[PDB]
Amino acid sequence: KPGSMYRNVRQRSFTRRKYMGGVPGSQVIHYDMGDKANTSFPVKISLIVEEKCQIRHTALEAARITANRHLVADTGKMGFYMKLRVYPHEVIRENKSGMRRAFGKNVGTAARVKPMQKIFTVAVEKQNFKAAKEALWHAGQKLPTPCRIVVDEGAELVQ
Amino acid sequence: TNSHGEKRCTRYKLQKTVRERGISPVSRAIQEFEEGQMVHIDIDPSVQKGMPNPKFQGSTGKVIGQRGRSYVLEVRSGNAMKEVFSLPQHLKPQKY
Amino acid sequence: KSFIVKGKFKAGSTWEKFTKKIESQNEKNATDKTYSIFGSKHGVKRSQVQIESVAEE
Amino acid sequence: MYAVVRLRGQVNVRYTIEDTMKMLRLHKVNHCVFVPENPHYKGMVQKVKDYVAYGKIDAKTLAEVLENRGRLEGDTRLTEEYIRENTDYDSIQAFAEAVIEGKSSLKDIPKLKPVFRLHPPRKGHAGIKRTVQQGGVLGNHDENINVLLHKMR
RNA sequence: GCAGCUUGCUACCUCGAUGUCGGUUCUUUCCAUCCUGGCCGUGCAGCAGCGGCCAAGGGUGAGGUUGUUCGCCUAUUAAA
RNA sequence: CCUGGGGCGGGACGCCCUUGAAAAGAUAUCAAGGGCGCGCAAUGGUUGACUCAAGCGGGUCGGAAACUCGCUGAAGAGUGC
RNA sequence: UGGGGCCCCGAAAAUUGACGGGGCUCAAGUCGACCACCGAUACCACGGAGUACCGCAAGGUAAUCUCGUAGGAAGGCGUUG
RNA sequence: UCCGCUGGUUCCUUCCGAAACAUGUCGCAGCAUGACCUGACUUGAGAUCGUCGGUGGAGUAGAGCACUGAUUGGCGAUUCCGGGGAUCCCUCGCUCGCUUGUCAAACUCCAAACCCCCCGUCAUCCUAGAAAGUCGGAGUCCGGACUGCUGGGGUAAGCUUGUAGUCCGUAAGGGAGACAACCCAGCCCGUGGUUAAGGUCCCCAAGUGUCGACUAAGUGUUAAUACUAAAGGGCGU
RNA sequence: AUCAUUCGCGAGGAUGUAGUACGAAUGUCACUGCCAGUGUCGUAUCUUACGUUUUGAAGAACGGGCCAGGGAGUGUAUCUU
Ligand SMILES: [K+]
Ligand SMILES: [K+]
Ligand SMILES: [Mg+2]
Ligand SMILES: [Mg+2]
Ligand SMILES: [Mg+2]
Ligand SMILES: [Mg+2]
Ligand SMILES: [Mg+2]
Ligand SMILES: [Mg+2]
Ligand SMILES: [Mg+2]
Ligand SMILES: [Mg+2]
Ligand SMILES: [Mg+2]
Repeated sequence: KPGSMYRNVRQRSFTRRKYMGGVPGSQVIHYDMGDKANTSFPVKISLIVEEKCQIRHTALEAARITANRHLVADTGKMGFYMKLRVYPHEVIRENKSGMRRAFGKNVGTAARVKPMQKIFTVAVEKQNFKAAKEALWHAGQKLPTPCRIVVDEGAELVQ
Repeated sequence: TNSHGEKRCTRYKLQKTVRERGISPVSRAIQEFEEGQMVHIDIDPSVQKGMPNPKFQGSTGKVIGQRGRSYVLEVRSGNAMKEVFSLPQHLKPQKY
Repeated sequence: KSFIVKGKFKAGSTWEKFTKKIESQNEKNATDKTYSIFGSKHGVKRSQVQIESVAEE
Repeated sequence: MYAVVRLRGQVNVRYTIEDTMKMLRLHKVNHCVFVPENPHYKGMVQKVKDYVAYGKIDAKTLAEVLENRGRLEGDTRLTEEYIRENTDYDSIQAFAEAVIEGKSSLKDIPKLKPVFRLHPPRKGHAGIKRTVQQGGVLGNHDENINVLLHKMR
């Protein structure tokens, strides 16, 4: 089931789970990676999507896995802090007959993100800026939107 | 399916603001209007008697008489003139 | 006949300063050529180019 | 004094904008009216900004429009002799200067029509799919309405 | 993402009828190439493979079951 | 009869509420959440007197499960469905 | 290193075919601007017809009259007696 | 015979000109009533399609977490309710707060722009008859499209079902190659002129127009468009 | 138009010449023996028949080979206007 199905935003939100029934649980396990009790990381880069889209929980999990693997391999187990900012709140549904009673059944969850919205933020030391940049580039390849990396803190510390 | 009651789609029309819930100011219940005066219809949800239809909420009526405690108003609804009965708790003078 | 034109133009999502050096007949021709150059090089209309100043070099 | 010239026609226009046009007496393209500067007329002109060109008119342009396109009941052409018979002003230039100064009114010409049916603009106009601020002809010309009025004589 | 060659969805055309499936015959086209031609890589010694690129000029058959399409099987075959 | 043909399924075939519905009103679908075809001589009327939920502290095998005291508490209760 | 314009790769379909065609490369493409012209039954002018309303009539007014399916209304043409 | 179903129904001009919608219906290819068209009469002074200002209605967009529910860690505590192998000898998940990160058709401490009622104002119409009323004749209740509303549903659909405006239907003429509904434009007849949209290398009326750049791919030479290929990449420029 | 001056980087613009010469037409004076009309063909522009069913008809939707003639709102009763 391709991500192009539940990708475009054409509809209102579908998030009130007390008026629906049976939502499959999200695949994304953690939302904070690296060293969670460190705040004195001078450089902080984030990945912002540049289109209004819906990101499925499986896409978020895939991007998170790839970025976390790259960061752990390059900077080490606690050489970085990584935050997945958005939670999949939207419930995705599918119509599984034809068009009669076509209101779908819940098949997953997605995060409805806006243009220029931060998806992932990574904090590292000065020497790991390019590694964090590379990891976030790999993470954005798993997402259904074009992305761009921005430096939030420590711009003068990289160039 | 969808009903046809008077209280249809009245969730926010017949709701009170947070800090005006409770006993309303009692001055609004003892106001007198002259014949031909223009009054607004702003329904008080806590006063459940003498309440016009919510369809006339937000309309200005002209007082054309009195029927006890309530006032008879000529209220324009689309292109018709409706006779609406209202207690003064739901009414309010227009200010010029 | 070489001028110095300063200002900012909208490059996609971010505004950008510039201090372009321009050769033209006069000051207003230099302003016109600045507008034309940025329209050609970046596809921006003249409302999206703000020329702060033009100074004879 | 506003100069209001209609430049877009009546097909596919909302009834509210078209009714505003009718209340301004602008039923056809190239027709022009002159209205005062009060906020009522300002809002009415703002309502129809996408179908008219407007601006502040000067006395010379008003004089030329009156001489070339002023009409009386029965479709008679306004002249200087009628102006001197029915007004205290010698000529049409003085009357137009008075009207611009606000000390006289176009209703002070008996049987004069409030609509000036103008010629199409010589050498064309800037285009009716863009506003004045976009390089077109629609909307507020300010004092530059007289350029367009001069080319529609 | 492509195609529209599977099946769906849909109800725009056709109900004063556009004759169904499969095969057969004959002609043609596509290329996403099975063989034949030319190449590149190889965990390519040779033989022979595997993977990929160009290329649609020619070829791509005979049989057993089954109406079959599809598929299975047989013996040839450069490939069938 | 409705019906993304018909049929099978279902009833969106009577009534009531929320959303859809785009801050007047109106607004469709086999749209979403649903509910009703009742119950009650008290579970009704009025007057008087009181104030609820839940926490915190005190009180004896009356256990951190009873009852009672104090404090907080515009309601987080109750008001038949 | 970041942000931008245009282009390239990604990019495979069935009769021979589609920027409308020819063709076009400091353009006959794209972008930012500009100049002149062509081009309606639109608009302007003249002349004419009808219509609406008014007027005893003569006539007056029409920027605010002149498209039209279902359909209503009015006045005429023709056939036979 | 009957049919709500199919086909046909014969002269001209002139004036005006819809509805493809609601409620009820063994109603769903029908009909009634109403909206909408048309004709006549009565009545006799106002009306409101538009503006501006004001008195009022807001609970949508957006925003936000203060309620209802969701939601991510960090930090501090509940010596409370409980997961792990006789002094419950000591390990601790939820729960409650202070900071962090996210949300909502059916959440709201907030909160527009449109819009609606009323008052005043200008504007327009109106004694050549406003608003109102009465009566005659209907058609119509298969619609469709474009532009918005992220409209709802749907993987999507030249899909389906809403809504506002405007069109085609019933709309010529001019222009887009052709084009129901896209642009100009609503159109009595004739002539002259000037423009609109759109175009000006030839086909084809008017530029082998001007200035400043870009493109090397015949890319492109495609307003809207059901008629136009993406993610990703490029020390191409 | 042409020319003069001036502005503009340029294509060009403005001012004067010039509201002039011209100009639909309306009169008038000469000249002329055709013109109107009709048939056919050519050049230019425009238009894919007609009636119907249709949201949409040139349709690959229905109808007609052609021509002539015939071929469809009538009467009684009653109600309303
Ligand atoms: K179907
Ligand atoms: K909250
Ligand atoms: Mg049925
Ligand atoms: Mg008719
Ligand atoms: Mg009918
Ligand atoms: Mg919102
Ligand atoms: Mg339109
Ligand atoms: Mg029809
Ligand atoms: Mg129409
Ligand atoms: Mg046309
Ligand atoms: Mg006959």
